[PDB]
Amino acid sequence: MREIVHIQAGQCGNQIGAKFWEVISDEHGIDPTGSYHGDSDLQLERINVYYNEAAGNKYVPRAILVDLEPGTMDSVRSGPFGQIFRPDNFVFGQSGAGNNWAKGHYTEGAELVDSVLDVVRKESESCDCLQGFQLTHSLGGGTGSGMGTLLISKIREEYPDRIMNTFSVVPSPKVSDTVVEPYNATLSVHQLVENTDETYCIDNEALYDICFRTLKLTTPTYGDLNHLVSATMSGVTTCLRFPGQLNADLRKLAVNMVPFPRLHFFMPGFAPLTSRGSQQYRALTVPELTQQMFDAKNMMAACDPRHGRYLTVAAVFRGRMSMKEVDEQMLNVQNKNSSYFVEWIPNNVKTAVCDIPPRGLKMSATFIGNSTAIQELFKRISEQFTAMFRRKAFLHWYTGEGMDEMEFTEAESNMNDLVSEYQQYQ
Amino acid sequence: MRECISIHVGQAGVQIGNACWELYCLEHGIQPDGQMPDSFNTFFSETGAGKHVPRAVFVDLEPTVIDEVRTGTYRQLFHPEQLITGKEDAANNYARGHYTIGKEIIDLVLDRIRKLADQCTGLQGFLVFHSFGGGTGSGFTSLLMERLSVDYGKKSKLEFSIYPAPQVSTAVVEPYNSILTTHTTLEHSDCAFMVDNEAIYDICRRNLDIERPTYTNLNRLISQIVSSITASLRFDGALNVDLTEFQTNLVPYPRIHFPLATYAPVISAEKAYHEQLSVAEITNACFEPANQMVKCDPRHGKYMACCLLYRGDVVPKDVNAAIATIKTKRSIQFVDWCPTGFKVGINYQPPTVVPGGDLAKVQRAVCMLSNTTAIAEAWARLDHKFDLMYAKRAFVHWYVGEGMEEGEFSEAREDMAALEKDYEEVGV
Amino acid sequence: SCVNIKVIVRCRPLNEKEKNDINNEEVVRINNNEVILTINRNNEIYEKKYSFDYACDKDVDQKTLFNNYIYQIVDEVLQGFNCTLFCYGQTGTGKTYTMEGKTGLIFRVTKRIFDILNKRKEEKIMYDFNIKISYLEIYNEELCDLLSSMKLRIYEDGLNVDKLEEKSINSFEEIYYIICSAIKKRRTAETAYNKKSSRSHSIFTITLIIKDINNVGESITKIGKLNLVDLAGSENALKSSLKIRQQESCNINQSLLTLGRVINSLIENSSYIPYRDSKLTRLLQDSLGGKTKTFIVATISPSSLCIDETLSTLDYVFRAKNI
Ligand SMILES: Nc1nc2c(ncn2[C@@H]2O[C@H](COP(=O)(O)CP(=O)(O)OP(=O)(O)O)[C@@H](O)[C@H]2O)c(=O)[nH]1
Ligand SMILES: Nc1nc2c(ncn2[C@@H]2O[C@H](COP(=O)(O)OP(=O)(O)OP(=O)(O)O)[C@@H](O)[C@H]2O)c(=O)[nH]1
Ligand SMILES: [Mg+2]
Ligand SMILES: [Mg+2]
Repeated sequence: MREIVHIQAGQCGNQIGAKFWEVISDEHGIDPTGSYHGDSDLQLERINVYYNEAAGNKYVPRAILVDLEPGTMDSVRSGPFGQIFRPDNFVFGQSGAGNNWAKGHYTEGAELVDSVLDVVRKESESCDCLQGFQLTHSLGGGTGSGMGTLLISKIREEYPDRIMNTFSVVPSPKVSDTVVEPYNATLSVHQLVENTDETYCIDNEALYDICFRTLKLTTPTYGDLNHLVSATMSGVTTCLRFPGQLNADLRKLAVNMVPFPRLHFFMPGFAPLTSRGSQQYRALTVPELTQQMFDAKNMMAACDPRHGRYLTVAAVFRGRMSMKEVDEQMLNVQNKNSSYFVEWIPNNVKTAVCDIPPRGLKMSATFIGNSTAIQELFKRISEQFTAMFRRKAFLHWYTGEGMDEMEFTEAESNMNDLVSEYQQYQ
Repeated sequence: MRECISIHVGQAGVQIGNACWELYCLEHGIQPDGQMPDSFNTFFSETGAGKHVPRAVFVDLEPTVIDEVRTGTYRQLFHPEQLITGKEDAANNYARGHYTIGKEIIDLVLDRIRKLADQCTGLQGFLVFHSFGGGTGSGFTSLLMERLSVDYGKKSKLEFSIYPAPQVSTAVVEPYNSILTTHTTLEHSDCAFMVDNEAIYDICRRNLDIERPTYTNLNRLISQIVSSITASLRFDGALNVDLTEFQTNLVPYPRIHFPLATYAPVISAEKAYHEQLSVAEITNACFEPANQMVKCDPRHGKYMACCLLYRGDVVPKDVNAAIATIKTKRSIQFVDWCPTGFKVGINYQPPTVVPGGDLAKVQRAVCMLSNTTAIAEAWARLDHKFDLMYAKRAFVHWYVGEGMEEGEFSEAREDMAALEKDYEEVGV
Repeated sequence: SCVNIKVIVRCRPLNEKEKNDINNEEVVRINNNEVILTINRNNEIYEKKYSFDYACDKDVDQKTLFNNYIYQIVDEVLQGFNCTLFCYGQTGTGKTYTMEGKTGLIFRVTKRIFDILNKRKEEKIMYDFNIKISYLEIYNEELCDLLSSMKLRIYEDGLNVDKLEEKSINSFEEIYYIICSAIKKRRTAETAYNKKSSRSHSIFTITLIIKDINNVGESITKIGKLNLVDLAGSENALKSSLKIRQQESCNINQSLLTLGRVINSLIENSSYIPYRDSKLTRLLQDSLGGKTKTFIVATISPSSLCIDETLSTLDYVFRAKNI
């Protein structure tokens, strides 16, 4: 019931996804081999949300791996749980997208998408009650951007009644990679705004900064960055598989999060966070989660919520708590911080409570914020873009693949309008 | 003899239900397996030797709510036919609950209800549980209520339902669901008992001394109201008052049908060591604004009517004296319309306490049902919240996409306004 | 000339089914700028009031309506101003014919325009008049230019559609026959109401290139960009009671909702952002506060039989002034 198909794409996507599946597999009692050897019947009652049940009590991730760089598939296969993923769902090409959206959208990507989409159809047709598609990728490149965009567009057209839930990594204003970062991001955002129903803007700069300052890691790696991302992803899809005092599915989440359908971009976060040393000082109660959760320093965005105000926020609390404590703290937050919320919404906080905490915690919380400060992300991307487009920098690499100049004009326009709309509510 | 069929709609509907059934079971001594190592048939039909089953239907568009029921200890009590689910929830969306998903569930549900009704003869009415802020608890229940008003019509349509609290809220489209729910409620229900959330927590922390109440604390208090309302159904009294007599003595005017309620004493087991729980003390407690389960304040209006149900070790002369004392308390005003406004009943059976509960076991208790102009405040708060959302059409697209017309929000708003107006005018 | 929004309601005579039914009682009274609808709901008698510029009752015909406002619109457009007019209305109104006739909106407009253009070119003596046309319809959120006999991407250099056909018109008759062909291409939804109900928003564009080739002004080119937009009326799910119903509940009802937000925002001078909410809005963004005359028309019958529908209609429409 309310099955989820997870489509990973690009190396970022496939690595985040690898960790995502590691985490949820532990949560459902699934060994690195795929067999179930868990703690509670609950783990099986909803195991089918993410896994296909198979002979031998093997639970196979209902997921697809995607890139134009074959080593990627073997890299996923080389890890624990890599042998659980269905051998058939590693779909790949032999080229790389060249860090070029057009190559991954109009050319090599087109061939890959038709192959991938057919795999998607089979996994989807095999479901009794599909809730949606979870997609994981980055804006920073070719496959995650181009393939991501083309594939998600086709999937939504074939499955318009299902949720298109995208978790994606957005480029840093400072910690850049390619010389065309803004082209790839802008060209994808252009369609992102029409194809995705729900978007989580995972900011790589912030992600690093959280690990560096909050968790106080001396030498954080992408694995550590992925730990926090996995906490978000696994944190969002909680009550679907972990019932409690106040339940909520993704449709419910969406209904109570986006008042103006275009504004479906969120800033993720997770609490509690701690260094190992700081564990000795934690006040492990609802007020601890509350005060950490609404602390701007722990928001996984380069945007700083104190900049503006929130349109809508939500939290899913998990574990050992009373409902009164949750309600009390949320009211106290809105009163305490009333200057940070939009006055048009008579209650800016959506809640849910799961009776099962993440493993190792007495309690926890998933935090989603539809903040007006998100305009900072997109504004900064636009500035990076217009600087290059105005000089036709690297334009030869994209128009050389058949793109029109008009495509850049349209993409820029959508981003600028997107930014203006967020600003409209400040 | 006489009987009721319960309907539980939405997660809260179902969990309130589960709590209510635990209490009903305890009051009669039925075990979770249906054995009982009479008036028991008011709810639990004998089905065969050694087996009794409660008459109820549980519904939620989400499989989980019912699975929680199916896997509980009472899995051996309820017949499997009584448990109905959808595949996807209403997502806190009235339109989805009424026009989109509830569209198929309703046939499954009416079948079961019809089958329960056909198996009995004393049916006096239905007891439905839902929340004005929900999806299934709004849209689906609205659908069901309309249908039942056709299938039965004449049987009592009684309901218990949660209204949005002054401050405590769980969702953000909650104001829309509540206005829409009212529109239907007003033309199909016979008697709707208003239930708060925040007020009840406040009762829990002050009267029951609970620092951190949960949904099971709220449900035990709700359960006490439910038990007392049906106490006359189930047990002999000195002054027997029928469920239809309550309704007869409830409504001063055809458009007035939302009683408010409380319960006393509500004391912790520790306070019970010292509290002087006399008939008069309990009676007096029931009129203090601080103890109402509805956040309203009677000192700012008039009572249209008031009915007290005494349970347990009470003597009619002391009861009459206590009420007579209340009649002199000028701080309590009644509409000019009803100089004979007080009603009273006395049941021989005291209320019971659910194991694990905070509520003290007492020899005397009072369940107070009342009809007052103070209810307008609840409505006013809702209208203000609704208008902000409505004015900018926030989240309206979520309802329109399920087939709801924009005009339905407008009309429901006008009906809500009319509702408040009527309760204001009858204040004389 | 510019976006002042004038609003008209056209009350219709009852049709034969409406007259035959026991609910043929008319409950609508129209005064020149206001509509009073007697509320008999729950027998609570109220003068429910709505306000209009043109509160036109059942006695008002097509020629009268033309003179009341269309006439005025056409004449301002032809001076070099844009205009966007849109229509809304009830099931059973036959607005799908009223919009054209042979005389309805498009043809009465077309006859007026060509009569005017013929007289004006005589005065100039051409006037380099040249009309471009298109039937850009929306079906399941897809564009459909019924002018052509696919990939209709919207772009804005400059707002236009990839492969949009722009036929160049010299005469009423060309339009007449083009329309006759174009209407055969209308795609439908099977509804309980009508098994062949149209299922689209439809933008008929009449764009006149005007060049003031007087002794002075020959260099001045103005464009009489007239949009006659037939909005799909909101669907009552019961009248469609299915896959298309859902597609069109969204495409129609959400689009109407959207246009609502747009208009309200326009009225509230809290504009621009809404221009991007839907392709319909974007396509009609030229109407949103620019040098475009605007006009809103809706058609209703008065019978008790159709009042819930009437009220929904009047709600949507009344908010054109009342938000
Ligand atoms: N948070 C994380 N970000 C990552 C990770 N790996 C890469 N990235 C970020 O994503 C961007 C690089 O993207 P990719 O390797 O995914 C490009 P992709 O393989 O999808 O397409 P190609 O253009 O064909 O390589 C950049 O911002 C990296 O800094 C990761 O494990 N975690
Ligand atoms: N009193 C009490 N409080 C609870 C319970 N569970 C949640 N609440 C309250 O009851 C409502 C909880 O809403 P839900 O049950 O999720 O609403 P719903 O009708 O199930 O809506 P959908 O499942 O979205 O259709 C809110 O009004 C809470 O304040 C319960 O068992 N009773
Ligand atoms: Mg790669
Ligand atoms: Mg539910």
